[PDB]
Amino acid sequence: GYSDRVAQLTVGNSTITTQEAANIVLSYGEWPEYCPSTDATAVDKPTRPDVSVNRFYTLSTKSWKTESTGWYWKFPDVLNDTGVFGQNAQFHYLYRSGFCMHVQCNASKFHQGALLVAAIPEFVIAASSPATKPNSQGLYPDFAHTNPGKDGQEFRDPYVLDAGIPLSQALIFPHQWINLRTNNCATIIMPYINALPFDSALNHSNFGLVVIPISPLKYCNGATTEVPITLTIAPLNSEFSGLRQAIKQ
Amino acid sequence: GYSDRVAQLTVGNSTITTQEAANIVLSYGEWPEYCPSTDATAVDKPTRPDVSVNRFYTLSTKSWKTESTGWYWKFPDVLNDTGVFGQNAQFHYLYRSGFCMHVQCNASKFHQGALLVAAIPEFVIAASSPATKPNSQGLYPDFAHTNPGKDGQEFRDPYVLDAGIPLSQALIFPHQWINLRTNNCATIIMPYINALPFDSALNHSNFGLVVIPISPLKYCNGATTEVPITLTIAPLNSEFSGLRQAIKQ
Amino acid sequence: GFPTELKPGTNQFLTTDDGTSPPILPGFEPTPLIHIPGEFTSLLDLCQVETILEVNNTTGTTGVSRLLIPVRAQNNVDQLCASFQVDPGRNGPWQSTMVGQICRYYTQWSGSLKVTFMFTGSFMATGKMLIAYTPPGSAQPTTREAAMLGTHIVWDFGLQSSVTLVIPWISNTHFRAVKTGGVYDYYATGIVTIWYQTNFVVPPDTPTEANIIALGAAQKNFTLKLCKDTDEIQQTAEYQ
Amino acid sequence: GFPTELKPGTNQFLTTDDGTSPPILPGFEPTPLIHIPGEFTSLLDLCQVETILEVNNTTGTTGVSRLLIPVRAQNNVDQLCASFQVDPGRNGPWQSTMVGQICRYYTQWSGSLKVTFMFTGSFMATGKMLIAYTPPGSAQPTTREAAMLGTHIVWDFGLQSSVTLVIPWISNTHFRAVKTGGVYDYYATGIVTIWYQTNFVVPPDTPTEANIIALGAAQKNFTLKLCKDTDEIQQTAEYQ
Amino acid sequence: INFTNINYYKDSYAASASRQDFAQDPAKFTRPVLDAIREAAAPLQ
Amino acid sequence: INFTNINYYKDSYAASASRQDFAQDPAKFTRPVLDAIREAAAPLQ
Amino acid sequence: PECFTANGADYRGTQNWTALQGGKPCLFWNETFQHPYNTLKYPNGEGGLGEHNYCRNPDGDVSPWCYVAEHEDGVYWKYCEIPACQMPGNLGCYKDHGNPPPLTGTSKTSNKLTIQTCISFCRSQRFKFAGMESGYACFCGNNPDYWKYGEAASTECNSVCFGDHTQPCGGDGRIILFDTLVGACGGNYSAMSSVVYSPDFPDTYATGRVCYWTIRVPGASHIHFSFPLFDIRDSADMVELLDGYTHRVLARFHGRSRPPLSFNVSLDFVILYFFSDRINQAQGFAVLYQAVK
Amino acid sequence: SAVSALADTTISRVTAANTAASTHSLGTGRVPALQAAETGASSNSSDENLIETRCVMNRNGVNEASVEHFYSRAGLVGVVEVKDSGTSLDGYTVWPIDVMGFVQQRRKLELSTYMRFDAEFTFVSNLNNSTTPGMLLQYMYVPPGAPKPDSRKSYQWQTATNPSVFAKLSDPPPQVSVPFMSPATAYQWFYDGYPTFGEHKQATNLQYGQCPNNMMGHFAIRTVSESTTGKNIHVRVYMRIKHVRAWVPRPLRSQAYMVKNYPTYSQTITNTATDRASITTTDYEGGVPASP
Amino acid sequence: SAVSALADTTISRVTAANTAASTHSLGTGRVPALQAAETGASSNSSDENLIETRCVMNRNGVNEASVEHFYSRAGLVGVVEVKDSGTSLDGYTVWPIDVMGFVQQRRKLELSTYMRFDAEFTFVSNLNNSTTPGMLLQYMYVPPGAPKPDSRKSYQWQTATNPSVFAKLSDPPPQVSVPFMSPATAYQWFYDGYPTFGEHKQATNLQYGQCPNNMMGHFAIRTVSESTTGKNIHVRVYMRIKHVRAWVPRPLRSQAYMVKNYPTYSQTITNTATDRASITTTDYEGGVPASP
Ligand SMILES: CCCCCCCCCCCCCCCCCC(=O)O
Ligand SMILES: CCCCCCCCCCCCCCCCCC(=O)O
Ligand SMILES: CCCCCCCCCCCCCC(=O)O
Ligand SMILES: CCCCCCCCCCCCCC(=O)O
Ligand SMILES: *[C@@H]1O[C@H](CO)[C@@H](O)[C@H](O)[C@H]1NC(C)=O
Ligand SMILES: *[C@@H]1O[C@H](CO)[C@@H](O)[C@H](O)[C@H]1NC(C)=O
Repeated sequence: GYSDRVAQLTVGNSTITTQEAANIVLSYGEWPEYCPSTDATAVDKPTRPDVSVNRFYTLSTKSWKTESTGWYWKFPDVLNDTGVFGQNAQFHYLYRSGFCMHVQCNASKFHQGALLVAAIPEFVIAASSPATKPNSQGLYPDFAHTNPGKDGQEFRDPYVLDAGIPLSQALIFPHQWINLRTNNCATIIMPYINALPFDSALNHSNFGLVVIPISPLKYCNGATTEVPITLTIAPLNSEFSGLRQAIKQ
Repeated sequence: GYSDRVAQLTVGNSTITTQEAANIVLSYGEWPEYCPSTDATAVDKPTRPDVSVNRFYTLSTKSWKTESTGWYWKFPDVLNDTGVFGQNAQFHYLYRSGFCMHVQCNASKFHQGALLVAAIPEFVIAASSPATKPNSQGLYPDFAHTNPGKDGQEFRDPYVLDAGIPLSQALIFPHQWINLRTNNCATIIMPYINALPFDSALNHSNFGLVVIPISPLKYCNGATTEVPITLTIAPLNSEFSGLRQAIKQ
Repeated sequence: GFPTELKPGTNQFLTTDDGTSPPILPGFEPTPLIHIPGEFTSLLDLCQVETILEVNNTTGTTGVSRLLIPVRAQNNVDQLCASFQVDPGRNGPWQSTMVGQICRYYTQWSGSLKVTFMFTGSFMATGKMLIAYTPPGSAQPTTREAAMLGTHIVWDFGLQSSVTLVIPWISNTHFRAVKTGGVYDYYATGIVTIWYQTNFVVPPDTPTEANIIALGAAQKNFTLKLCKDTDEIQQTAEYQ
Repeated sequence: GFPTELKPGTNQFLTTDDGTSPPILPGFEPTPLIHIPGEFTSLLDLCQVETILEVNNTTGTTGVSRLLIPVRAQNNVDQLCASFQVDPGRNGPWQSTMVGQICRYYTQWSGSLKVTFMFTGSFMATGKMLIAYTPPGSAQPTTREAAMLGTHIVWDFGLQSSVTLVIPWISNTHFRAVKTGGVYDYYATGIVTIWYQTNFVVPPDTPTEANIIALGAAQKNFTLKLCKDTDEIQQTAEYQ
Repeated sequence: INFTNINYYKDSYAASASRQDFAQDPAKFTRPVLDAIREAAAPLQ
Repeated sequence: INFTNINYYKDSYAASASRQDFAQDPAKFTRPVLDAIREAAAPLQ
Repeated sequence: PECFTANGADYRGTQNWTALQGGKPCLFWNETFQHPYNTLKYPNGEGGLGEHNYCRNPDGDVSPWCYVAEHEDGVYWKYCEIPACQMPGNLGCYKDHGNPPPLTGTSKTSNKLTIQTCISFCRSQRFKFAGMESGYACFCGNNPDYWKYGEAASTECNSVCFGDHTQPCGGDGRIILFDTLVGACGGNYSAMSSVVYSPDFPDTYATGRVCYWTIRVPGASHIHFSFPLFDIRDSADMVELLDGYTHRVLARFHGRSRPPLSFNVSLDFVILYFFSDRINQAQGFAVLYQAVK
Repeated sequence: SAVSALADTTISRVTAANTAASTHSLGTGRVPALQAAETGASSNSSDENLIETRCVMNRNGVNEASVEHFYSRAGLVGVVEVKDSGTSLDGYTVWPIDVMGFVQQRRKLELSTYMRFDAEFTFVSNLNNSTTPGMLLQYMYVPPGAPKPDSRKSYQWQTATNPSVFAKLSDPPPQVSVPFMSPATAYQWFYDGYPTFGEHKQATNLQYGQCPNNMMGHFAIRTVSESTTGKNIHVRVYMRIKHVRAWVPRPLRSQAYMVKNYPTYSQTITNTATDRASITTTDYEGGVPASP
Repeated sequence: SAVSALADTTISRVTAANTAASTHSLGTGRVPALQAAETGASSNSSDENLIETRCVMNRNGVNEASVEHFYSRAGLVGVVEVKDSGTSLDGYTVWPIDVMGFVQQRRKLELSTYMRFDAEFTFVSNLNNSTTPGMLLQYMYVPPGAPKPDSRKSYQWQTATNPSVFAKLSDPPPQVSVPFMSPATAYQWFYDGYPTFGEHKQATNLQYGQCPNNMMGHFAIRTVSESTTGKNIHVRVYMRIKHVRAWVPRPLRSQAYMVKNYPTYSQTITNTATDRASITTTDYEGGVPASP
């Protein structure tokens, strides 16, 4: 009737071991599933390259600092140029997949801090601008902020999630904390959420992956200053339809 | 098929003996009851200090004179600083209780007079003021008149009950007369009446306790001039919820 | 379109129309109904509660003294103590009663009345009173000999301090109009006069003047009809 | 023509009228309904999700720092860490919560609340806190001795990093109005104060000031009533 | 043939007045006493 | 006697609001975890 | 400035109109015998009342009012919108429309709120402005743009304060803003003209106040000290005009020492001193200095 | 089917108490006339036991004296002037919902201490000259806590959650059903208490008797207009109390009211009964006596 | 027959969770208070397991907090001025159908990511002086791709296939039922993507977040007139969302909106919670303590 602190996540040829894990958040209680015949609309037979694309891709490592605001990734965009997933995402017009997001941040028992690892469906990034005409560039975020790639994007205003919504209510989304005294990893299994059965992996980013320090990383002199935060994600039940020439963006 | 003139009221360690009693008015035919589970809203377990608070508290003795107008008490307010009831009424936010009001006025068979002992639910005290602006102080009664304490308050205009309502219709309330030729006591058992299952014993006074001389006390020279009127009340089925620091007013 | 024809009374707002209207709050569940003691579902139940008749509604008499019928030791015999009309809605002693105020919210009343007289003298004060109800057609009886020809009760003061005089429903019509005066004295109920059957006898060193408290109410066969607006309180400006 | 009579409320447009209206598109079959994860059918299900209370809503505190309750090693004993009122719709720490924002779309609320405090210090940081809920009628307790007379939990920091303090539904009324202030302090819920039961003890070379994150939510018996319009965002011009 | 007391709205409080439950219980106001006194009996004996 | 929730048009979307299917399933937002944790149990053991 | 009190119970200023434009005339006090306040029930002065239709506040209401001809629906009196009756520290009545508030800062709801309890609440947090609203709400802020929703009539801020029903505390959507210097227990005053008040001025000065106001106009020759309000009726509680560099008493005022119309001083550095006993607290004073270069 | 329910929908007549035939009684120990009013009980004496009565099969209908029939009558509860001319160019008015502003409705309600009821609110709006030109009004219910409008154009009129009625003056009176909206089990026309804790030592003491369980918000009315219309609209609000549950009957008010939310009578107390010349003088002349 | 369906049409009351009676617990291993918020799960602690509770048979209705009742309320979604006076003698206006132009409706919708619903659109049209003279209007729905009118006389008003409503201003507000019109399974108030492929390197980047699955065409309104009427008509569009299906709840918007189709907040970020003096200061005075 409890959650075991040890966990092993084996997907494909990738395996993730954690010895200080809180639990595994199954987003909205729904495992990732393949598109049923009732919900499908595209007639082409989808490709399900099970083990070549459904596997853990360690994508980015961000150095947690005392004044760090946080980072966000867009799930399809963060894997669109990586591995056989990226190739299928480029060669195919349609794509659907869940994911198993695994954020890793280990620190000594003398460090402190708390990250909020949340998976935000349809994470539309806002721009912070003064009162200006709709002609103004500052009213709308550039592409580097909407699709940060694999490197992610440092939050400008994590208090409002760079979306005008309060960070305090970001816990309405499938979330997990990395409290350094408690756990060093946060696992979120997110099913494919979209008003469409399939969608373009290049145009549309289904989920945002926010890692925001709520309690700032504090430690004493002599502790290891560099405390990294690693994002390992794994597609789950990846389908691809609409084969054509490979399209980058 | 008659009412016996002798009566003994035993509540707690208190016992009241009367040998000239009219009857016992059971207000609205309803005995005091504890709050049922269906009517309750507060989730805390109430305290029912049965014998320590449910007992007769002789609170005030008022000298009936020829020109006396009457007196009124507010039932929770009259016991809010007395005994273990007062302590529970101060330590607990919520309170509900019935009462057994017993007014005592004995006089010789050569005295005459008639009191109207009525228990008025939600006895809002009016102020008698000339036509004035709403800024005027005389339009609203001071706290000494709204919550007279244990000493009670002498009626200013008993003809209108200090409420704008005719005293002649105060018999619509649970009442009893002390007609000196007939009885020397008036007992009224009032259940907890409120639009709420519990309420603050300090803010809200559920009932008023009026003792108005309708027929003035007349006697001849040589009779005992001092004819007192004693108010002995007893809480019945007292509950208290919401324990906190003791609050006086 | 289903063929319909609008009839007279269309678009009118009748203040006494028990009809449906759209609810402003979809899916509103009110606060649960807990048991509150003292629920009344009929105004006739209120009219049967005895309330003090203001029989001493005389000039000079102020306050609670207006609720007392003075009774004293008489030097002569067969004297009149008090009288009052038993029209519930008439400006007079019945205004102070719950029945006399609920009657004013109705146009026509019916049924027997009831006045319970309570003697509030000393235990040593003895006396017998003749309380007579004179049916309509007769003025107030000038003598006790004339009053005893109507519905009367000879009240003996004693251990039981109260007497009830039922004013029986003696009417030509099934209902009497609450309005009185003028041609509406057709609906006169009568006159109740209190006479000294015997004297008010007291021993020495005893008060010689006592009070009778009249308590008017309605009998079980009481009935009201044609709800109207009372004429008891008037308003010249919205209460702010 | 079938005889009909138009009643009041004819031709009115009630914005909360669940009635029929003619379809603009005859024979329109919408896009099929595929399964989308994360369907919510009740706003109470959203109110039970714990969201960060903005307890450090103080001048100077900006950004995510407003979500932290600072806890440090104390030089004295029985000291106050933080306090906040537990009125969900009151301008204060509960504004940052999903329950405190959905409450504002309703006039009256009912049910128990829940604040889960998460300690975000070092593993080596130990401490015991007394988190007390003071029912209405009392101001914020001035001492821990006064606060421990109310609903409280003594929280011990350890492997489990979070404690839940249920604010029990201690109310005289079945519902509390979401509006507060003025005469609406009649619906005050109370005050939650965090006290140092013991100190915040750390070994050497360990941070001496940590943060507690408060997570407010609604219990299973939570209920809202009388949907209204929130007062959280105002608009002076149509968004173009 | 009566066609009334019909609620056209899903909310029960939109219905017409509840005018079919006339109940008269005056004893709670007229005889609110513990000892039931017979009419023929002297009340205080 | 209720006479409501009646569609007068052949298109089903012209009907009134679907206000009779109140369902409350908060577990997908409140306990979205794989390991069901008992209330009495320490979560991370 | 014609009024130096919060409620206007100091106004003798010749305005027989509910509003300077678009209002109703006032009924004479020597002719309003149908009403409680007239010259018969108040023979000698007693609230600025007399043989005039001028707006007065004899009943201790929130604003100077006057009896109007009762015609509309029984409205027999109306508050007077006297624009010169604004307290020297009263910045005005402004509108409060929404969540970007007039005073961005801290808030406080108090069922005992007065004008001073709000000012004292804001002054303790180094806020320049204090805004009372709805009789119970207190708002603080340094916003120079508390007028972002437009000014409002002074009569629109005539809701009684929950702690003192003789003081205005705004209204529904209306906020009455005060400068938090009002009623301070001292302070530095380096300005040409300012109306320094008694400690906790709209309320009664507290028991035990020992306050020092520094009035140094750097370049002035004479300081014209006037006392438009000296309700200091007591013995121990005294107001002294201590000197500057020398810190020597120049004029001591108390109950039987009421001040002259202008106790001018030739020093460009004066220290307004105040003393308060442990008992017998009064309404206070309101000094006004004018520096002449 | 349910046609049996539609059949028994007309009001059935409940008759008054029949009078039984009674004869003379000559004995001891049977005293149905002697009562004890001190007991607080009304007299149980019947007409049969005090006079020789006949058999009266009474068929007088007592059904109209019910609390429902006494209260289910639309009376004036509010007059809201939407001033849009002269010095008040507002075009809107936010009216505190209170049913104690007019004597006829107030006195009937104060017969009971607690009343739990649904209401049928009707709005009879027109100009000063009684005319009803087609002029779009918006009657928005602003519950306690909802933002009150501060102009005729403010955002609160979007009424995304607030109940609002749009109706022209030319339309028949807007009529809506209001539920029992109260945190308490019943409304409370008399609240012997204070809403907040404290000392209550103010010179005015405005908070005595003020129960927020009855304060049900505001009715915001506006002309749906873009500028001043130059016309003042008088909205008369009529409340018909249905589904009534009344508790603790009270004496009907005898003194003239002076304020809305407080029992406050003049120092000149009016007697409940009109004065007559003497306690033995009745002004009923009757007929000519046969033999004086 | 089907009379059983008409009987069970009133809304049934679903009550809140009852509180069970609980006693004291003195032992080890049973820690219902200790939680682990890191797990992303809300606390399963019950009131019974943290305090000694009583048995509360809760009868509070939770039925009003449903997504249907929260959304089935007509709010303002559009104000369309049919300018026909002054410099704009058009007599017609083609309005882009968007429900995100007004804060009250927009903030409620953005509580959810995806919403699939039918709508009841109501048109409350009047002149500037709130008057509604008999003036024939044509409200034509112009779906995406249908030719938009370019005058008051153009051929598109023939509405041979387009849905169109003819109603005078004097008529009650035109009200129609709109189905779920969208190529997607649900509308999408937040679309983290771009509608078209490409580089998206523009200085403005206007196409981010613009999902054409929500762009449901235009509402073309005209006065059915032959020349200028000299009167501007203000058409207020009210959408009542019925048959609601909401997915992926979101934080309610905290910053003031700046534009219609983009989340864009000011550089002056407003705190979700109002500031207080200190973390240990609460402004609740309560009562006088018995013994301080
Ligand atoms: C669209 C317009 C809808 C109208 C909404 C009306 C709401 C009325 C509230 C119910 C009235 C009864 C409660 C009144 C109690 C107040 C009296 C008092 O105690 O001062
Ligand atoms: C005859 C007139 C008929 C009116 C037709 C109205 C059609 C309305 C479309 C349905 C509204 C919901 C979809 C709105 C989505 C747009 C918001 C956005 O994402 O910017
Ligand atoms: C549209 C048909 C509605 C029918 C309603 C039922 C009416 C029954 C007719 C008899 C009236 C009831 C009294 C009686 O039995 O005489
Ligand atoms: C025109 C006739 C429509 C009849 C609709 C069915 C109504 C059934 C009456 C009973 C109401 C249902 C609830 C109950 O069983 O009490
Ligand atoms: C006000 O008083 C002045 C005094 O000179 C007088 O001239 C003026 O007419 C008065 N106005 C009114 C309206 O009484
Ligand atoms: C009041 O005083 C004014 C000013 O002297 C005078 O004109 C007026 O006649 C006086 N009115 C009365 C009633 O004395």
